[PDB]
Amino acid sequence: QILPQMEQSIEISMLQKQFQEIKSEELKQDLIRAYTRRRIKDLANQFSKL
Amino acid sequence: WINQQNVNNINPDSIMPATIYDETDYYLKLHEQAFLFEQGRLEEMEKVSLETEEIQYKNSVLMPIYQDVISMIKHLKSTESFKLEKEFQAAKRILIEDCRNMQIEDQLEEKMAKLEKAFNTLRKAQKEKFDQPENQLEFLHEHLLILYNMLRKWGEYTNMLKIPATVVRDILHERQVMLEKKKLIRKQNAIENLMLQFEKKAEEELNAEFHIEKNSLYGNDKNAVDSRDFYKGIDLENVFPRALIDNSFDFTKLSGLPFQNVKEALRNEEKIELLRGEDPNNSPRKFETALIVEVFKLKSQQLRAASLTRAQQQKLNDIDTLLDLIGEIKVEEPTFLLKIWKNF
Amino acid sequence: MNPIQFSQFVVNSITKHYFKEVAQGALRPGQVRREVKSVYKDYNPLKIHIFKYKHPRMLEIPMPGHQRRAERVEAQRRRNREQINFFCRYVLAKQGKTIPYN
Amino acid sequence: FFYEGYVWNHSLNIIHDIQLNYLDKNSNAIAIKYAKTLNIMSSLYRNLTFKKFDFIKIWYWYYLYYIKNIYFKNLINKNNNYVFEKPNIFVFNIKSKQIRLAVLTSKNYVYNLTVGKILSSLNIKEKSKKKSNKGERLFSEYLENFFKNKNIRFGTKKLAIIKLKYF
Amino acid sequence: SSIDIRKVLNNKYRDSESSDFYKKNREQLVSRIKQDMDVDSYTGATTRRTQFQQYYQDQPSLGFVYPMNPGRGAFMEPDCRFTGNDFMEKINTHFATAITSSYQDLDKVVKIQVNDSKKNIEQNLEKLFREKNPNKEFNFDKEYARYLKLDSKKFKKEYGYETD
Amino acid sequence: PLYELIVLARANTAKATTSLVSSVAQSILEKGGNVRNTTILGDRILNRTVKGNDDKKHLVGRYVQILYDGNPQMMGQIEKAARESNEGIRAKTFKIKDFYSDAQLFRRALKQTSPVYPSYLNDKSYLHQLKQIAKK
Amino acid sequence: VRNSKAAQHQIRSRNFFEVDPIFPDGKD
Amino acid sequence: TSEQLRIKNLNALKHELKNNPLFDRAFPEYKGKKPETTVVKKQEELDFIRSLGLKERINKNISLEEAEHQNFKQFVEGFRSPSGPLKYMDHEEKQKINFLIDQKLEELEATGLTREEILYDNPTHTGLPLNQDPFFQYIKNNYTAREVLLKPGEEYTVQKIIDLALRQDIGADPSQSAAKLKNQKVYHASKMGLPSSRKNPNAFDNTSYLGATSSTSEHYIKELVRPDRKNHEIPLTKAQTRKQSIRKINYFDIHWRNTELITQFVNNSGCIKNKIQNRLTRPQQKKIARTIRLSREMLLMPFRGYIKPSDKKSLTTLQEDVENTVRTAINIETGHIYIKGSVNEYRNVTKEFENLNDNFDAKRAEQSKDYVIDGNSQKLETTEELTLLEARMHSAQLKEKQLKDLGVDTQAIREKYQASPKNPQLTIDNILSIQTKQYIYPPEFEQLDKKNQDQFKESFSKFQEKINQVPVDKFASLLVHEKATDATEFSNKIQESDISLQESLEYVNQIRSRGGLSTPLKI
Repeated sequence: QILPQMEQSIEISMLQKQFQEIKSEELKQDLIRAYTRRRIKDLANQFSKL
Repeated sequence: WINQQNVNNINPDSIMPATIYDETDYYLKLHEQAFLFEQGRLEEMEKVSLETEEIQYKNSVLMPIYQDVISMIKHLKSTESFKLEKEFQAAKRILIEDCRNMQIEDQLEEKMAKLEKAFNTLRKAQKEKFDQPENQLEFLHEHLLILYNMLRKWGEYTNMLKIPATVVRDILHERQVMLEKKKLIRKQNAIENLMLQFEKKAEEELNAEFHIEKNSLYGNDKNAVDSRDFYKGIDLENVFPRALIDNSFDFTKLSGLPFQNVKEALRNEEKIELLRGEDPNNSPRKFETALIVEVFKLKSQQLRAASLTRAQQQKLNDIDTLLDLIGEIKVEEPTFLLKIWKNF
Repeated sequence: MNPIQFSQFVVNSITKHYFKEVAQGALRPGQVRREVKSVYKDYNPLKIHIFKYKHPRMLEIPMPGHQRRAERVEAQRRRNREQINFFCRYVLAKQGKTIPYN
Repeated sequence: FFYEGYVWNHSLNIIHDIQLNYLDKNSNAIAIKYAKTLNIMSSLYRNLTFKKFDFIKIWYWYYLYYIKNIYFKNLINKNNNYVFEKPNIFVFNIKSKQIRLAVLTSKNYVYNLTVGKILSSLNIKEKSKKKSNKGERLFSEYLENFFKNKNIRFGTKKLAIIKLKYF
Repeated sequence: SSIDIRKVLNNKYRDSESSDFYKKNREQLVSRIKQDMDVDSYTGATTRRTQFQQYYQDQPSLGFVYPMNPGRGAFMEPDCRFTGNDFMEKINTHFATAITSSYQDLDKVVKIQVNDSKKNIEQNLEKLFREKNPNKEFNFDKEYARYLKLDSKKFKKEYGYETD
Repeated sequence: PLYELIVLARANTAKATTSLVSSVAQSILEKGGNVRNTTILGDRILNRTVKGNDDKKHLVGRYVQILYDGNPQMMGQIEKAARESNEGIRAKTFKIKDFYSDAQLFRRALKQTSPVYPSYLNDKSYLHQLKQIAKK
Repeated sequence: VRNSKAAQHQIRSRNFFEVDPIFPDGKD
Repeated sequence: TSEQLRIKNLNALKHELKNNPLFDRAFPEYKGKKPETTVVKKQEELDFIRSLGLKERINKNISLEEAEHQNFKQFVEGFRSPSGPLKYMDHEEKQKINFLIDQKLEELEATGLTREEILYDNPTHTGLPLNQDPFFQYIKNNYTAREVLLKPGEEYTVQKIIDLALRQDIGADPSQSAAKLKNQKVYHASKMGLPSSRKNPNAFDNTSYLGATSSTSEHYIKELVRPDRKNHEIPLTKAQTRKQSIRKINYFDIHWRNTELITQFVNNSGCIKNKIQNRLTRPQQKKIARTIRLSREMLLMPFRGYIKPSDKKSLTTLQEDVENTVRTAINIETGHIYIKGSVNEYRNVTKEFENLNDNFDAKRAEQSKDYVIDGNSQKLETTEELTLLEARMHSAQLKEKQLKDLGVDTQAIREKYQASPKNPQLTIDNILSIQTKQYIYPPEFEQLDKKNQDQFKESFSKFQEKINQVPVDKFASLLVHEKATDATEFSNKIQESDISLQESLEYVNQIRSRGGLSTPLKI
């Protein structure tokens, strides 16, 4: 419970700052969709466990 | 067609030329394939035709050569004349896009006519620099060494192609033999954990037993030099000369040749000529010529009448050697070479 | 039995019959049945008389005339199946329902 | 002593005298030993001649390289190296409702193996080999003991060509 | 925006010809264009490949070679001897002359590289015997037999490198 | 009319085939008829054993063409000749019309220009005239 | 030949008509 | 700026010598001023945010012949080239090349043709005109996009850029958003029926060209985990499955002597398929069944056993059976060989025919008839390009005199090493004299008639004048064409002009001043 709620507040604020300097809407929507892939693998490991 | 006349006078060449069973390795492949077809095995039958394991070894020899033959050609094509024609076209695109943007295009035909006139003033004016004995000789001394370096690489590229796979297979016996010599010198001196041991055995055995020569690909793991860590805390100004670095990045000039001099080139053929011929005189290798070797010799005969310095006479004596060498250098498959002259 | 007869056994095997050669020396489990069933599929079971049944009293042979009408009937039985193979799939894709593996 | 010696007769000029006989296909302990020697014969001739093709154009080198590949690659299967050994064969009949198996050993001997010969030893009814709910399994047990004897007739490098006739 | 006039003025509305829809009348137009031009100047040479959903389409521009040399016949003409033990008869024809003439030729090349450099051969060996046998005699023709009769192991220890 | 002939031929040197053709070519002309070409398809491994005239097994075979214009009553005796010969094993006849079409010709016409062939056979004036007659 | 395809010259390259586009971009 | 040039070149090597694992092939100009040097990668943890902007090392299965040319292209291609790598390339030279591209792209749009037609002379399908193709237009109008896929250590040429335009060989999207899909098979465009057919899930996908498209839940659920729910898709009617999967074949390419086609319609076991599994109509499935049942009987193709690649080899004359063994195929980009079966090796029979010369003098070539360097020539030489040979002949005849003036016995060598065109059958007695007689020489200039001596002289006189008119710079290019007897470059002609040089350069450099190009000319 406590880790991801602490992580998402971090993992997003580290990105919103990064989206600020950018003004294109192509990169913005690709980093998010890359962030999901890198976060879905986190769940793939959990289901491998018991 | 066969009359009653030519029933008995049938030439076998019209049916079966001599060249196949004499000048070609075709019937050989059938004899291996059928020899094994009776034995039952079928995988090897394919390999006689494909010969994958042998050709892959061959490409490792061919590619680094052919990687080098290109870069010489581009310098042979980067002369002042071609660079002009590249810029002849660049001017045209700049005329029109100005006539477009300025909306003045009716005037173009009167202007484009002036353009082509101007370059013909330049092209003739380009000769008047190269018509000099001074500038003429300086071009040849560099332009030809690049060529002579190329043609001998071309020989290496052509010799390696001719080599049949039977010859290639024997190296892959040597490599199997040379390792075991290097082994005996040394040997004299839960289910998942089992699975891992198979890999490390596979990885190490493969890399040594791998049937292809070392290239830019593999060999980088051996040297323990670590070029980065070697330089940490170094001022490279002191180590490397300030003049080398500047001419290095002068990419228009090629550098790193094997033979940068005439005398080094002559050492090459002499080491070659002894193996080939018991007599370095009267060899049939000398009769070969071109038009281009012989025309420019006549020009060397006309300049040598004119006044010159000592060095310029020494350049004639350098160039006139390279002329005679090139005509004697056997060549091969210019049809395959035409395209390579065009593409690059 | 003889080495001369060996080659005559292998040559006859290639041309008239099927043939493999394993590289690793051993036989993977279930390698036989798959390689057999591939032939059972290439040959139509639905046209060869042996491949319908095992028991010989079903493999007893009628008249040809009595057999042609059987082909008409069984052919029609398939068409009813081939449609319901399409129907139930068609419906499930409309209801959008799912079958959990677990 | 090739250093001090000038032109001399080669010891291998004798071979022109003897009628060389074509080698049979079943010998491969010998074929391999040509290659080990001849690969040395050419290795120096290449490293010295720098792999140049002009020295290979003459016929007998090219004729020889094509002969390495044959005497080098085993003429018997890859799986053997020494000498021919008559691979074994296994043959199942299936149109027999009874299970069967016939062997062609590496020697001339032949096995006739059936469910009955096992069940002849055990004095059971005439009906069980058809259902074979035991005969299927007694056969599987019979095969295990059939190899524990470690018979010679199979061969050192044991081979097999399994076959299935009917459906 | 993104719009010019010259594209409008240079345009001229017309009616459709057969080329726009009908292949044969169109392909007759295409061939009349390709005669003058050469694709390889625009693209060099390559695997001219184009890829639809999962479908490719190839017409590479390569360089073809046909290497041929009269020695490559190997006397292997088809004479019914493709297989059977009659095959190996076809190999053992020249299997005598081919061996012998080879062994003739190493002895030519080896001797020529030894005759031309006997001096260095004499000098390079003696320098090594000194480090092994300092301040002593060196009978070349006698000690040269120890360069050979040694086994591969002992040859390494004295000489530092291995050959046979 | 024009009938194409095909043969299984035991692969031998060029002499055995020329003997085979020269025998067949006279068997036709002895009766009447012509012969339009004599060519060769290719040697390959055969999928199945074959008995020749030697009561011998074979797995390698040579295909041949013998195009001829002749009677339909004559073809049968020609099939026997090949099947009776020593080089030939099997035979069969055909009837065709793609002969003297485009693709059956241009491949046959650029046949001379193959690098595998020699050069003394290449007569370039032949192809030049062969073009100018083969044009629409 | 390994890759054979018949020239269906009856087929016409340009559609003489319009259609609702299948795979549009945006929502215009 | 001269001070800056050093600040660049000094720091340039710092960038290279840290990042190039292959500096020796890059700058082999010096070897002893440094050891043999490489660069080594090391494992690293990764920030959970910053690495999102990274890209993958590979999307595909790469063969060995590609890896060398890719690493070579990565580092050494530009370091050895004249213009240099794209990294340290000036704006002016990049701008010059950019005009020549634009001058070529519009010539293609001027035709109104499509992409596939320009490349292919018997195209299966035809796509878009280039006025409408977005990719081609995107390249034409933006210069930076030309440089993206071109690697930094690569050369910036015209040909490489036009390749992307006329063929979009780009692979998958190696974003960290895409899904790495495993099964991606790529069949030929003749096995297809209607292009509207459903999407093979097993085979290659169009979604891989952009990760933002394959960023759907279905793709992430596929590769990263296992499924738990069976999701049903709508099926097709038995009619619609066929109608999508109809194939059509030329009736004339049906004959039994072409197994490349016929074996496509038989199972692995060797049993004929139905029309449906064959993807065919009724009559075309008849005309093939006759050919199989006939080709089974001529023993090209088996009755009952497994199909073999030897059986897949279509039949034809010895030449196309023999040459295809002798025919080794090489890329001109890359010297490696294509293994047989790994490439479509191409030949238009009709074009080679029509490409021949409609003008020919057989008498004029009788001199050079016996003389030949290559095996045979598929070319029917012109009058001009015949003169080049007769001058090559004159040249080799001159050096025989040059050597004979120094004492060489010319007749002695021509008896030992001269190779006749007609060579009889090879035997144990004939092979040593003929393998020594490999060389092909001209005849003596002495043993000739005057007209045979005149033509070899006059032929030499023509080309001697042209090379005087041709400048000196392109020495080698003439020598490349001089072998293969191409006379185009030899055909040069400069026209007169009344304009002065000052009027010229003042006019040209003025023009170039508008597009950039502050650097004037110097001739």
